[PDB]
Amino acid sequence: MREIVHIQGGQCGNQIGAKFWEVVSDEHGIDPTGTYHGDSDLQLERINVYFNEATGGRYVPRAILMDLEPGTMDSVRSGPYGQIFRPDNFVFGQTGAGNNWAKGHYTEGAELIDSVLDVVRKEAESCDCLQGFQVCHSLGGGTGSGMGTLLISKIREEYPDRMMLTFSVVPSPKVSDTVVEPYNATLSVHQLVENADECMVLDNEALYDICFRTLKLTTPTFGDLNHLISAVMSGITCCLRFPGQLNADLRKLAVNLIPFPRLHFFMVGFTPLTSRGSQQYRALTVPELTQQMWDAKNMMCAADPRHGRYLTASALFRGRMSTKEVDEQMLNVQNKNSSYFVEWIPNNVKSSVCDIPPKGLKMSATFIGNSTAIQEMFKRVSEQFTAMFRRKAFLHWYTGEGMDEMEFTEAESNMNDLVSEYQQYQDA
Amino acid sequence: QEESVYALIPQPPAMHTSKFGGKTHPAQFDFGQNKVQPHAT
Amino acid sequence: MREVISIHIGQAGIQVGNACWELYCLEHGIQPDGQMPDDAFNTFFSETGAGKHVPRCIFLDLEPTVVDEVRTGTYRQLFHPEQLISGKEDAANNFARGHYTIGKEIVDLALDRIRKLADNCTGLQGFLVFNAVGGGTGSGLGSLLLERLSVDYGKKSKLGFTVYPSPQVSTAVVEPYNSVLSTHSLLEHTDVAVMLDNEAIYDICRRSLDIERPTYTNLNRLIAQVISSLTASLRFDGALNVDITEFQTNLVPYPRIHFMLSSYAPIISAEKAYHEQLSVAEITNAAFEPASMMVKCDPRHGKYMACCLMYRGDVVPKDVNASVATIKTKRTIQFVDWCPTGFKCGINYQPPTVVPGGDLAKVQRAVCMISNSTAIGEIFSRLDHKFDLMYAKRAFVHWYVGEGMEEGEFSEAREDLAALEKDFEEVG
Amino acid sequence: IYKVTYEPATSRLKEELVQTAHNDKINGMAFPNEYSEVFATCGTGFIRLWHLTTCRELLRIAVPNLECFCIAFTTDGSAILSGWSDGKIRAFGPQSGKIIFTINDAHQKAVTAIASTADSSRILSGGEEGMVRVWRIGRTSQTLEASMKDHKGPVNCI
Ligand SMILES: Nc1nc2c(ncn2[C@@H]2O[C@H](COP(=O)(O)OP(=O)(O)OP(=O)(O)O)[C@@H](O)[C@H]2O)c(=O)[nH]1
Ligand SMILES: Nc1nc2c(ncn2[C@@H]2O[C@H](COP(=O)(O)OP(=O)(O)O)[C@@H](O)[C@H]2O)c(=O)[nH]1
Ligand SMILES: [Mg+2]
Repeated sequence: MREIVHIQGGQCGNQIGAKFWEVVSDEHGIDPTGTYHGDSDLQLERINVYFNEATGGRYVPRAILMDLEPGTMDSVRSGPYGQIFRPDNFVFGQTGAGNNWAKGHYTEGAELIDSVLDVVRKEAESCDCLQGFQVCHSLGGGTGSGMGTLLISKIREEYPDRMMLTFSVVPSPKVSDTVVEPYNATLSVHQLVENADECMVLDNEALYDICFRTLKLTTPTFGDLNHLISAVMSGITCCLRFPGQLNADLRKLAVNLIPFPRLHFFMVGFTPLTSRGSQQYRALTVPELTQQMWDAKNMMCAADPRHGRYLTASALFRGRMSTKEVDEQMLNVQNKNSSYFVEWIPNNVKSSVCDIPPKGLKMSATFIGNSTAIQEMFKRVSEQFTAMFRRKAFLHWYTGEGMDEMEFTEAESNMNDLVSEYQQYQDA
Repeated sequence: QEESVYALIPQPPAMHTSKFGGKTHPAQFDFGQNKVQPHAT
Repeated sequence: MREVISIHIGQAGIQVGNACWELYCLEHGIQPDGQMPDDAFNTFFSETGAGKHVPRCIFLDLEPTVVDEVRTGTYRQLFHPEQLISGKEDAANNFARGHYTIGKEIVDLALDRIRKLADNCTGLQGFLVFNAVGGGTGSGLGSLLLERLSVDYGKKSKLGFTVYPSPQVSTAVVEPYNSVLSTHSLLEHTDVAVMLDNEAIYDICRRSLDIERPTYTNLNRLIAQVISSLTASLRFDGALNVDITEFQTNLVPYPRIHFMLSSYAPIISAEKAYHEQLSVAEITNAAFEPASMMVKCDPRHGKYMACCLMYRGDVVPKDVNASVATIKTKRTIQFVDWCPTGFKCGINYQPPTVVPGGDLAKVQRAVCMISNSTAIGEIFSRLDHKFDLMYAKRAFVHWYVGEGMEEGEFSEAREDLAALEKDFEEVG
Repeated sequence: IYKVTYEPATSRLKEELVQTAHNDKINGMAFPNEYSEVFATCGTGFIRLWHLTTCRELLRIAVPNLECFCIAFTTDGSAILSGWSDGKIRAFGPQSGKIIFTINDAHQKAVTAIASTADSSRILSGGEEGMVRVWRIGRTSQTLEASMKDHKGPVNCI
């Protein structure tokens, strides 16, 4: 009941998924052999939301690893938690995508869907009651963005009732991870506005401050950032897996969050995050979780919420606590700094709780914000796109795959409207 | 059929606003804080 | 023969079911395994062919994540496994889903239980509906269920204990909407509807109980103390045994006005009893105190149409008629002119029971007041503001319209509230 | 007159009826008493009903072969009398339903003029073979009396 099927697209997706399935596995006390070795009966009761029973007491994940150039898969196929995956769920192409949204969506991606769909359905029907899909993308490259969206449009029509999530990692403002990044960005956005129920945005930049400011790290490697992203992807489905005195399914989290069908871009954070020195001073009380999650620093995206208004928000607390302190705090903020919250929504936060904190903590939280500052990711992208599409630079690669050019402008009008939707509703 | 040629052809608010009405303000309520500020927190 | 049917709908429905049914099992020496080491329990239980005392209630919900806790808790040998009804997918805080899509496919099951739950019943007092307005399951299923109960029995009485959305505390954003939609369906179908807010019961736990970490499990340990006091006459001897029909006749002047308030006294910590005597005189002054209300309404802005007082313990009627007499004289309490009377009083010799691990104190005198007042228009006009503030933009509508609903159901359920608030002013 | 809108895109052909007109040789006019908004026209095939402000004919009570003559409204607001070339009078109503009665052989051939009393209690029928008759009419029982008023030629009007 209430199963979930999970997709990992691209190099980034095939690497965030490495830590995600490592984090969730430990939380349910299963070995890299796949055998359950936990203690409580609380791990087993909702284990089938991510895994499947197998002969011998194994628990194999319900993930789908898709990628061109399986080189990066050979890493995770060799890592410590690489022995758990089904080998038939590895779908890959022998050629490369070349950081090119076109061939990752038109030529090569189109050659794998016939096989990918036999994979997704084979484990979508084993679900006695499917809850939804969830993907992990990278809006910079070609494989993650291109094949990701093409996979979505096939998913959106085959399963329109169920809900698809998206932990899309978006480009960084101050540095360019690739050169053709703005082309792959918009052409993917133009697919997400229409074919996604919810979509969180992350940035490798903000993922550095939290390790440079909050965590006070020294050598933050991607192996650590993915331990951050995996902390929110685990923080969403707690109510699905663990009981709590105020549960929150995955669906009731959208209807309380998205007023209009196109503003489905969010902004996430996590709490508590302290150094290995400060854990001696700072205490763990709901007033602490509530201020650090609300701050303009734990926002894992590089968009300052203090430039717009909060339409709605959320909070998924974890750990046996007092349901009153939570309710009075989240209330105390809205009427405290009343200039950042819209007025035609009286109470614009939802609050969840769980009897089960993380594996090694006592209290924890997770934040989801739908702010009208998310438009700032789109302006900064809408300009870098129009500076180079203006002179038709790097386009012979995209048109070389038979692409048109109105698919570029349609990707810009669709965006340059989405930047206005976030302004009528922001009366400042 | 009844010889009724005269009957052949037929030829023939704001809700309200209560007095108690009012928006809840962070006063006269002991559950929460008693101020409203622009950007305190 | 003096028996009732106790329904629990939603999460808070079964959240209070765990407090109420932990009381009656303890108030009658019923072990969690059914049996105990007549008519003292026949109000709530049914002795089988041998020893076992199963309750007569029904836990109804859509998320198994809570109804299964009852299946694994210590009260699993107690319930008939069919009473604990549950579903696969949830209402997702969306009135439409709980009414049009999912509600229609399990009511046919729930209703069969009631038919098999009423045949053993020889003389049925009335149904008992524990509901939580503000969620899809609480508002949608509850609405769809009540209409089915009206057309089956009609002559039987339905009592609605519905948690209502508070002014400040709000665990959701769209809870204004489905709280409005509930009225058009509860009003014509419930015989009488008690109200109580999660916020008002919070402050009760601050001044009186002095408990600083309140939780849903605390408040429910107060509601159970109401119904225990309310149905004491049904199962415990006492001067002026008050049934339901008697209770209902002299409280509801007009078929519309059946929305009433509640109170309880004394509510004190187990140590401040050492600083008080808690006479019959002292308690009844505190029942009419505005801070002792279980709803955030102010009775000093309105007038009383009736009151009902259920005393308990070492109480004799010579002191009831005295304390009531010194209240009609008090200036603060205003009684609407067309009732010079207004008190139906009930006495019991069975003092209120205390649960181990509870917060209240063992006392010998206790009072539960249930007043029908015209100040109730306050809490009912706040909703008329938040609904008209968000509905001006059709926010969150595309969720309701996408689940087999329409735009008329919003304006229709809106006028019914205006049609109601006039009725709370014609009585001036 | 029909307006046939046809689109070959989806090969869809829908017709509408814009205007209707009588066939030929409208024989008789009739106005319901104290009514200046609807009227009735007896023609050579059947009876049509029209109204004042617009054409928009209301109904067409059809009799296949033989033609109608001298349509009439029973007084004070009542049935419609119609004498036909058969030599028979027939009564209809507002919705006109089914034939109220049929006074058959009302004349030799081709009853030509028809009138009613101010009390709607008797009906005069002047035939084409130079004769006048009157029929007494009850509520549900008809009375066929033998007036036989002999005239010198066809009765144009009564
Ligand atoms: N007094 C009290 N109120 C509760 C409790 N649990 C939830 N509530 C309130 O009930 C309201 C939501 O009702 P729910 O039952 O959780 O939601 P639902 O009716 O099941 O509909 P779905 O969430 O879609 O399944 C919230 O406003 C809560 O504050 C409780 O244990 N005690
Ligand atoms: N959090 C995290 N982000 C990464 C990592 N590796 C790459 N990214 C981002 O992924 C982007 C490039 O997309 P990529 O996945 O390499 O191309 P693709 O194979 O076509 O999807 C760049 O913006 C990288 O910064 C990683 O290891 N951890
Ligand atoms: Mg619920």
